[PDB]
Amino acid sequence: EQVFLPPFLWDGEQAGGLANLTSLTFNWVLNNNLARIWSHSDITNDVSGN
Amino acid sequence: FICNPPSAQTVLDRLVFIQVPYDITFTANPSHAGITENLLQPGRDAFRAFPISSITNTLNATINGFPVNIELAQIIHALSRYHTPLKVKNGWMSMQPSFEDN
Amino acid sequence: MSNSAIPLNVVAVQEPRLELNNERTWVVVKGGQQVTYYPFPSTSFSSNQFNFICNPPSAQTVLDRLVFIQVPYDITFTANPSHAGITENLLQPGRDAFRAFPISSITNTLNATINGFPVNIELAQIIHALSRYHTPLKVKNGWMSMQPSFEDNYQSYRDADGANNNPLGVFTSAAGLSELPRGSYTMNVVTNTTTTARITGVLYEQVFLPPFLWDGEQAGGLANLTSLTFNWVLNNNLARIWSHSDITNDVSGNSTIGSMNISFQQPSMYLGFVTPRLNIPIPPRITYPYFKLSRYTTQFQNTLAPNASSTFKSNVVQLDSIPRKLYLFVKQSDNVIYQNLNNQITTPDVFLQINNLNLTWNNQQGILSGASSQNLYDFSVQNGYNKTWSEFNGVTQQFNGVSGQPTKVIGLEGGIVCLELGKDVGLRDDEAEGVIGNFNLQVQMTVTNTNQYVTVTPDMYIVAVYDGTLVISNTSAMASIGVASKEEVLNARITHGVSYNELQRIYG
Amino acid sequence: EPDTVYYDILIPFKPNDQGFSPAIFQAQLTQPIVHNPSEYFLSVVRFSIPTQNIPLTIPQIQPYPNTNVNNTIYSVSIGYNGTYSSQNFVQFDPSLTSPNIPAPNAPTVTSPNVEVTPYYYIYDYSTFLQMINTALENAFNEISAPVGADAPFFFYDSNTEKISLIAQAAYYDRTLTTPIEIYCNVNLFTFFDSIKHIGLGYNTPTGRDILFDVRFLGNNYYQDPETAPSYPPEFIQMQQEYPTLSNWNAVKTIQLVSNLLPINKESIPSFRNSNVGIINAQGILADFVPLVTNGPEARISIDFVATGPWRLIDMFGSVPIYMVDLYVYWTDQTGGQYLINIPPGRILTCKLVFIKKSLSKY
Repeated sequence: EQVFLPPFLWDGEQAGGLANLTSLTFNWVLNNNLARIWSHSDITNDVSGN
Repeated sequence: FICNPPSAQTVLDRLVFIQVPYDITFTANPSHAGITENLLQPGRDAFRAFPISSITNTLNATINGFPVNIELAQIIHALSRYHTPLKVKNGWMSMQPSFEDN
Repeated sequence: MSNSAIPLNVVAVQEPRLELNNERTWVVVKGGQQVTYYPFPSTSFSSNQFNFICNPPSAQTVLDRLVFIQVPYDITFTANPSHAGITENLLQPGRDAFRAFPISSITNTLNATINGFPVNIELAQIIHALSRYHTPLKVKNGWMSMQPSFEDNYQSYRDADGANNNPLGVFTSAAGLSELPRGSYTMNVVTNTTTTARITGVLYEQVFLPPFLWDGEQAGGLANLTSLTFNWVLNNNLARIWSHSDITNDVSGNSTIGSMNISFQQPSMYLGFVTPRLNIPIPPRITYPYFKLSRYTTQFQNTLAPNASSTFKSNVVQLDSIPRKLYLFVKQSDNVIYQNLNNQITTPDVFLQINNLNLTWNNQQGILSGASSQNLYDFSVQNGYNKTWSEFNGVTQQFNGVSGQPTKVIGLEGGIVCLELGKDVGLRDDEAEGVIGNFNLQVQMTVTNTNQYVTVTPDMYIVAVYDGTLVISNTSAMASIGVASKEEVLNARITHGVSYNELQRIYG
Repeated sequence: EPDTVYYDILIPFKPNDQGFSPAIFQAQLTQPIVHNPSEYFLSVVRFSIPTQNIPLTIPQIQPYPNTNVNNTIYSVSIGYNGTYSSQNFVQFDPSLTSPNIPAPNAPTVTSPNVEVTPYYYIYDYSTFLQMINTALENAFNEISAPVGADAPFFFYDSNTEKISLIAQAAYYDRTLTTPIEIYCNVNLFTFFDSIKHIGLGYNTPTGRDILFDVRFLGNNYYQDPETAPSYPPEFIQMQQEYPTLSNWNAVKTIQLVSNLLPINKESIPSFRNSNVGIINAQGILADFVPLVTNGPEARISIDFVATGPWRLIDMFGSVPIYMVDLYVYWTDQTGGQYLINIPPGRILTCKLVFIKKSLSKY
């Protein structure tokens, strides 16, 4: 997965990098649900439908 | 993650990303049964795009002790719709599942 | 504005919908009178090698850089014992086409001397590296539309059919305003059944090697040439032009097709001479950019399959000058696939996937050793790679939904890493992209094979490409690599003036 | 710009269609709280959490070979003459809890430990002791006699508030020459102690060490309560003096974290051993261990009114703040996260403070 927040960039154009850094650090907090990763078709249900 | 640049006056490139090995199991719901045919289907079920970003409540990074954060969950699916061209869509972006919901 | 940590300077712009004032001019567009064209037919073609020679009219007529060669042909296939089977028309709608690109794939080498100094490019394998690399959709769909030029994306034809992006299908079945598949290119069928088939047509292919160009924009065409002679030389095998799918052939490994022969009728080549206006004259002596591909190849004895990994060692080399660009794709070997045609016609044009690479430029080792395969793809795309991450490193989980078969895996395409030495490797100070000295590389690397079907013995590659300047004056052809000195290169007055990207274009 | 501004964070209650609430709140605020947060020490008073929903304990399963997802790292013993009984472990049966959650899958070679599903949660003492009971009972029956005698059982008083151990009573008291005995897995021990216990050599191969001692030795006689009283009394009782709430708890910490406030990032400790190392960095706001002793009920609720002195965290960049983001978690060893859950009847409430750095520090 790409890190998506500027300054960092996701469009293929290239521009200067951030010198003169001392310490970068990230942090990812996951959204509670975790089912949301998957997708589905409403069709396969079918007809009840659970 | 927590990672300090290796050396003095070392410029840092601006494309950053993260790989994450996973494991998932699906279980059948004992109603409507059957229920014939394999749970996962051929052109029926695959990852949501883009997966990790969508299930991130928020991600934070602090460049050099000053904090910068974005809200990945809802911002994305709209920020993803443009300014994308085909050239770019096919490039860097492609790594993460990349197609929209038509 | 002077509100930042360091004061910065301001300017204003106007929104597109209103200037509404700024100085306008009228730009008349002057181009020499009398543009002409002519088919130069081949003085003494043959079946083995053919070759044209043409002389530009005089010292003052500027020939243009885009050249191509059209060649008429016929073929004929005949069903062999003892496969049959032997049912249905010997060709089938979804299964047959020319290889992209057809006569390029057969050329052993194309040599073309200019003004008396001979520059040549080997073409059988060097052409496929360069093929995926720099083109985008809008330029793929322009000039390079004349040769049947859609890249083979599966690891074997067998699986392809029938996907609506299958590499050799019929015109209908290919989506709207897209790259149309290989099968679509027209030639008439005089006959077709079981036991026999015969086709006739005329296939274009534009001569590839620089200076002559295949990408859309125009740079001043060579002048003032005095004389110019191409000549090809083809691989004896020749059976490679046609490509055929696997499914149709029956089990016991028996092949429907084998064997068949090709024919050519005298072919031609179209040059375009332009001559300048009365008052504007062209300088006595001029200077064009001069590129130069090379190929180094190393084969081994060991084999891996149907999906096991391996690591390998490229042979050591010594390089006269740091080259601009390099390509490092490992592909199914050439030793095999010229032996025994059905396989020779059948095999696709994909290479094995790169699990990672470790490289050593001079006196350092371990360059890129901790960079995950995914990283390579990003730099390669940045150079223009143009293919999606899914195919690079290709494999795909297409899953079955029937109780209770296992779920097919597909071998997909290949990966071909490229690095630019200034961009990517980093050259020690005092040294830069053009400079000369002796820098030895040796690229170890690990690879997995992916197609589920066959065992593969693999021969690695490295294409390098130096950048030089070549001066033409009639009739002379001085050419020099690295123009370019160590002290001058170091002093390097640097202009915050030109962009990088514009620089990117006049590739390559 | 003013010297100090307080803020209140409360989360209401939101169930899924499937009854569950995430104790997180997050909000974009329609107008900045601090004009410029470079000069504020942020600290928190008065935060409070409904704990009504947490297990009392997550009982531990033996990491294999062990293919019944069910039986645990627990055991008991009986002795007589003294013929022993091979220890029967204890089987944490679902239908005394649930019964309606899917059970997980016991893990050969691969990874050996069964991951914790909400399925393993046990609330009460009433529910766990009632499990040892079905074990001692089932144990005893391999070694009968003499004559008639019930195997012992554990019971927990309400307001005692102490667990007990009841056993006859003219045998098997330890002062008689023919006594029957109890042993354990020395692991299960931690809950039961402090009953009165003779020690025996820790973790011996063949089960059995530690020896709950009946004999009194006490103002200790007990009877009934299911018949009219009789002399001498029915059974000996040995309630633990200490009363613990305790070793029992699955709650080892709780942790509010907030991925928004400019803040500074302090590391939380792991439970990993190898290694330590490895400092991590994420913002950590306020967080406390269970304060012994707030006496049950503390199972009912945790609470932390600040009592002084101000404990400061820092703040960094110069972005006017637009979001209050806050997450609450409760951790168990082995140290897994488990984001806290808010019960149908209660509201979860923090408070906050910004102080202008200049007043506090030169």
